[PDB]
Amino acid sequence: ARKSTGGKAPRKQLA
Amino acid sequence: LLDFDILTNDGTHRNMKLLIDLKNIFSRQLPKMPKEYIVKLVFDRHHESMVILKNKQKVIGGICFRQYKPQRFAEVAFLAVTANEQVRGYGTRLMNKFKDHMQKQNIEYLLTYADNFAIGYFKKQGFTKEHRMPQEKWKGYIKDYDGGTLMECYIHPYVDYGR
Ligand SMILES: CC(C)(COP(=O)(O)OP(=O)(O)OC[C@H]1O[C@@H](n2cnc3c(N)ncnc32)[C@H](O)[C@@H]1OP(=O)(O)O)[C@@H](O)C(=O)NCCC(=O)NCCS
Repeated sequence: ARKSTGGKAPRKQLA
Repeated sequence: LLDFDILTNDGTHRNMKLLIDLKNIFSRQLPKMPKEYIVKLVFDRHHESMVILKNKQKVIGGICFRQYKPQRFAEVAFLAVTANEQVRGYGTRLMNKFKDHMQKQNIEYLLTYADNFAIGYFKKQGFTKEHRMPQEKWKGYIKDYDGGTLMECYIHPYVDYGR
């Protein structure tokens, strides 16, 4: 990790 | 015409153009993600990206994941299809191709953190909120966030995923 997990963000795909 | 290839970060002009395009699709479709963050994972050594290539040149979508081979599970980092190509069945064909690939890679579980709409989306793709995979297997390898819903998909050794 310096930046690292393998991860998302979709918070309500309705924008 | 449509191809689902595993994009390797091998330092070549060709693949590095495709990875950047995929990365730009990711930040466009995932506004809540710090862009430098997407860059770090997509171009790190531990990650791989399976992309949807229109013809033999244009990226229209893909999935960035990280395999934890010894443990036999993989985490999905990012998934997306470019705007003008959504709602054409590509995203689902991608996931099916991915599962088929992971099955051939001897991966037993797919893990992914989801939020809001994404939970319902992954449920449709076969992921569940309850895990049949023991905690201690991912603990220490995959970060444990309280703010996110961790979902898993069991990849049975001989179920036909993908088509
Ligand atoms: C999630 C995603 C990959 C799906 O790819 P796709 O090519 O559009 O997928 P499909 O066409 O196979 O999806 C089929 C269904 O998803 C729905 N869908 C796809 N894109 C959508 C959008 N932008 N808004 C609302 N619904 C959408 C369709 O209505 C369709 O109907 P159904 O659920 O009854 O079957 C795509 O919407 C995307 O890039 N989203 C933004 C990134 C994101 O949130 N990714 C997941 C978390 S990192």
